[PDB]
Amino acid sequence: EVQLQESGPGLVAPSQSLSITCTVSGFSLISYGVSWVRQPPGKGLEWLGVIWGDGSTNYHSTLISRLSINKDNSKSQVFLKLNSLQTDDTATYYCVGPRFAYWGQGTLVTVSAASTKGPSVFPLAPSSGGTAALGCLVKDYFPEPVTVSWNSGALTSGVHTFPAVLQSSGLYSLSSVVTVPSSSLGTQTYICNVNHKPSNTKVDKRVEPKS
Amino acid sequence: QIVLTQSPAIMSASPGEKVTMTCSASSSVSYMHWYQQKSGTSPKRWIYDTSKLTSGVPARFSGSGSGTSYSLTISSMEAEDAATYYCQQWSSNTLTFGAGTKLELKRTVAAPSVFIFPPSDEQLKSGTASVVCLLNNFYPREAKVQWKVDNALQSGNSQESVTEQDSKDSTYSLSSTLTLSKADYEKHKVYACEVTHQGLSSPVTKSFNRGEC
Repeated sequence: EVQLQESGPGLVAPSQSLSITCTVSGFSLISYGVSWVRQPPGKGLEWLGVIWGDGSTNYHSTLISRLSINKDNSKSQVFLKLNSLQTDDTATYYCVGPRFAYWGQGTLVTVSAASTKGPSVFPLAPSSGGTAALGCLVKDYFPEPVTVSWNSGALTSGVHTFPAVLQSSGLYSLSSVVTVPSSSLGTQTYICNVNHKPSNTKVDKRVEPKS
Repeated sequence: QIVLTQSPAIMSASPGEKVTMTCSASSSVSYMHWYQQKSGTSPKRWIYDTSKLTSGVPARFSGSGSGTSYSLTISSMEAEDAATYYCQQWSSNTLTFGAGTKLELKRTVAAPSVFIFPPSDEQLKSGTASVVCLLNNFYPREAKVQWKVDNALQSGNSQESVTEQDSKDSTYSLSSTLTLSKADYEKHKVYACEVTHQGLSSPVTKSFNRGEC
């Protein structure tokens, strides 16, 4: 099927230019245009621009002075470049294929002079036919985002992964929990799989009742 | 440069209610499109060319309008319909979006199930202390959490966040973290999170005693 995949830096310093690649498949870049859209955290959608089949480009008037879009048809790749960066350019960036019907998964780019930092993962152990809760705390990482699954995606029912909070230190913290039957705490294994792509930091943390 | 104004900004509908949201443009538009977005996912093309449904969209959705006036209607609200809806136009060089309508499922009251988690020995060995309080599967969204340490009210040293409404049971969950130094944690005994919510006749306190295994 038609697929669009973004590759982006995650963290970029405001002294740099933001550069994102979108690799497409399933349609002709020579025939169809590709657009870029962004969404700041907690806010709405903003169209940035488009590159058409023949290479012509259109940009949003408010940002026309900062944006540049080009492409390589032979590689089925589209390139976005955003200049004059500020912290308020932090957003999820999407490439969007024909008819605006196929969207990439989106890549969260953070504009900051701070440094990348991978998280520590701590267990939230179930307390000592009854429902029990367990989880993990993903503490002190930068920038967003972190993803969390349980038992390598085998456990989805009852899972709640919460929005991250920004601590006073400038680092984020996130929790993920799951509720299970209390009768399973002694016989099932519970593992939270944490991925912090901006730092290529991955952790698998087993959570068990405290001894 | 065509501005799209969506109304209402936020609405809640009970199961089976007819829902209508509106999108008005500053200039005439030939076609209006609508996208649905749920927590942590790309927007999905939902209605296009004003009144056409993308494959897989339930037939209770419909779209209508002309000129500067458009609308999206759900004949009978369902839990899976809770989401943010954005109108979108491209009748000029610059594509624009509305600011969105956030649609919630109005269900019965559900009291939170409350759980408290001490800092792990791993964290303590690493040199920090976090206490976590979970309020699970409650409705409506409004809820208050108060942290107490040896009956001292904690103010300004906790943070909290809330999930989006569950697509199945239409509830919310909330996680709150109290941050202490290891020395502070180790010099106090009783850790409590007290929860106020419409589903509770009186605030409920979940607590633990540090050191008690």
